[PDB]
Amino acid sequence: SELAGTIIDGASLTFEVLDKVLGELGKVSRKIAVGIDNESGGTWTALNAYFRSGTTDVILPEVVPNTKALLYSGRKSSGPVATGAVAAFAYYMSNGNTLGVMFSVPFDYNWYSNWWDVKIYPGKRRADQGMYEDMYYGNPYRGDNGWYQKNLGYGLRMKGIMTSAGEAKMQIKISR
Repeated sequence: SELAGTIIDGASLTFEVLDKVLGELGKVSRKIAVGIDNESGGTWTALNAYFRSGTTDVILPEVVPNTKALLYSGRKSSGPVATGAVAAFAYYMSNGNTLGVMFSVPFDYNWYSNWWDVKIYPGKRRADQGMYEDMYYGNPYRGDNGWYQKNLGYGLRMKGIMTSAGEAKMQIKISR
């Protein structure tokens, strides 16, 4: 039972599916369910991922169809006691770029903030701690409730939603 519900059309795969799946598939005490919607224009082929706290089995599917959404799972490092949910992954676009998604959920939110960003490298690029922390400081977003995001280069726009509720979900959809 991994925190991967369904990957059906984004019209059905929404924030609500992420809130519910945490209770349905709920691996350990602190669980992470995110919902990215691929509408950038092309099938997303998995290349590589980098998990530091959200340590899981599988998150990068072989190929993802466009105009649709997907789910990610992750559970803590030690299991019962550890950091909330921290990981970064990347997706190969058929247009000739690499969508590098970044997500960080600490545990001492009382002091340390939880910045989150998304960029698209101009070619086949990995996701590692250097590239994570190098772009982390670039978009100081803690997940403002409602719908909050940044504009992307190359003529693109990604849309996202998170909240400071502590154990909240993460949903990001590309909207041209």
